[PDB]
Amino acid sequence: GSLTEDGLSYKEKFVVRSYEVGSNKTATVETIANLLQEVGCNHAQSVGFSGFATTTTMRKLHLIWVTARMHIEIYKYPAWGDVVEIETWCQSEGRIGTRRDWILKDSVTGEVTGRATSKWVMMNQDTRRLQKVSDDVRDEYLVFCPQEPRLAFPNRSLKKIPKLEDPAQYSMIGLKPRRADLDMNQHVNNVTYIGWVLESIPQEIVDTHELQVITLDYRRECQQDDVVDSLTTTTSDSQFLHLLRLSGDGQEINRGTTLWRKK
Amino acid sequence: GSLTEDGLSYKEKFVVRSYEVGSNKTATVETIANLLQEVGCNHAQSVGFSGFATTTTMRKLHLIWVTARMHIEIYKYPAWGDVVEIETWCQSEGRIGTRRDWILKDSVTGEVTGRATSKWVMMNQDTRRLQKVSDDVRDEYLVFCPQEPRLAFPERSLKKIPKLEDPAQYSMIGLKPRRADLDMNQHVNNVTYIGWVLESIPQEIVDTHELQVITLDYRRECQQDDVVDSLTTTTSDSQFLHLLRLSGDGQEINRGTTLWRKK
Repeated sequence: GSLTEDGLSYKEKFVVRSYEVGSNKTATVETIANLLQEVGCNHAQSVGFSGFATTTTMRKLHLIWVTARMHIEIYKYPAWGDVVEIETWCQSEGRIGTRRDWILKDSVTGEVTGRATSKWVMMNQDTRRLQKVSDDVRDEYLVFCPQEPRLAFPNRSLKKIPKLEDPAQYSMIGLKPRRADLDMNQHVNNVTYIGWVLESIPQEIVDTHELQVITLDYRRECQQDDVVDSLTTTTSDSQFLHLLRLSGDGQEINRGTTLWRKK
Repeated sequence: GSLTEDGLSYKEKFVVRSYEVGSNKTATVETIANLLQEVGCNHAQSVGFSGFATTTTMRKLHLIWVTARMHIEIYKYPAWGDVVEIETWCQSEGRIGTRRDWILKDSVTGEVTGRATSKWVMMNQDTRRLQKVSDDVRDEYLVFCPQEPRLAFPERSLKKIPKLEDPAQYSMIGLKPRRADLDMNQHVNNVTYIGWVLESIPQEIVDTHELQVITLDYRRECQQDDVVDSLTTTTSDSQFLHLLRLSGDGQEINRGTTLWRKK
C-alpha cells in the first residue's frame, strides 16, 4: 500500500483468504475489521508513528490512544479470492479525541462496498485515566490529516446506544480470550469484542440474513484472565441491542447495535 | 502466487500483518499454520480442485480428505512487515493417504526458515468412515505430484505420540469455538486445535522460549457446540506432551508434542 499523492490518506489492496470467509464464501465482518486495523497500522507507520501508534509528545507523557467507538456499514462482502481496496485517513476532533475513517472498494469495479468510522480517546497508559487532547498533540496530527472535514459518514454512526435490560432474549456465556485473541502488547484485540457480540445472535439469523451495520462502544477492556457474557435482545430488516459484561460481577465492557437485511 | 515452471509445486509470498504477530513482534505459529493452509488452497485451485478440495471421482463417491497429522518446524519466525515465501507440493502414499509438504523461506535472504508436513486420509463425508485411496484417485494425483520422492523431512515428523496419563501437570478447561474458528463449511478450522493445544502451556514458557517443533495428531473433530479441555505434561530445550479431549465424556480429539528452545 502507500500514501496518496497529497500524503493525507493511505490506500492498500488485500486478496480475501480461504480461512477469512464464512458459509456464503464471503469475508466475515471480523475479517473486514482486521483489514481496517491493518491498513490503519500501515498508515501510522508510513507517517512516522512508533508497539503502540503514539506520537513523540505522547511517549513523553506516557499517553496512548484507545478506541471508544467502531461503526461499520457493509453493502457487499468481498468473495474469497476477490481484491478489495481500502482507503483510510484520520482527523482531529478538537480536544475530544481523534477519528479514523475508511472506505472499502471493489478494485475491479471501483465501487464502494463499505465504509467505517472510529473514535479514539487519549488515555494515560499507567493510571488508565482518560484525558483531553493537548495543544501539542493536535499540532502533530494537523500535518498528516486533511484540514477541511472529510467524513466517511456525511447519522447512524453517531447514535446513542442504550443499556440492555435483564433478562436478555439471547445469550452466550463463559467466553474467554485465547492467545490468538491478544495483540503484540498482550491486550485483547478490538476485533475479538466484535466476535463476542455476534456470538449471541442466533445461527438462524446468520443463516438467513447479512449484517449491514454494526456500532460498538468500548467502555472497558477485557483482561487476558477475564470471562465475558454476551447478551442480545431483538429491537425490531432485523435489529438487535447488545451488551458484553464480565461473567462474574456483571461489569459492562461493551454495548452495541446491529442491523441485518434478509438475503 | 503461481505454479513453478514444471507445474508440480506452488509458491506464494505473504507480508506478515500487525494482528498476526505475538509479543516479540514475530508471526505466531497459528499465523504460520493459517498461511500453510492458504497456500495449500491456492495450489488446489490452480490445478483444478473444487468448498472442499475434492477430485472428480471423490465427489462422485462422496469422499473428502481429512488431516491425520500436522508437523511444523520453525527455525526463525518472520517479523511484522517481513515477506515470507512458501513452497508447497503433494505426494500420494499408495493406498494409505496423501501428504502435503511446505518449505518456508525469507524472501530477502532466500534462507529456509521453516518446514512442514501433513498426512491426509480419505473419509466418506456422510458416514465419516475412513477408507483406503482408490486406484482412480491415485491416478488423478499422479499428474499434479512429483513422481520421485520429494520430502520436506528427509530422514521426528513420523514419531509415535503416547497418550497423556491423568493427572496432567497443566490444563486449560472449558475451551469452545466461536464463529471465527469455523471454516466456510462450518467445521472447526484445523489451526484452532493448534491454538487450543498451546493454551495449556504456561505463560512463562512462552515468555522465555520459542516453539521450535509441534506435532499434532487429529483423532476426531470438535463440533461447533462441543467444549474442550487442553492438557499438558512436561516430558523434558523443554518438551511437552499434549492431549485435547471433550470436556464432558473425556473423548480424545487430538494428541501432540511440542519442543521449545530457550531464547
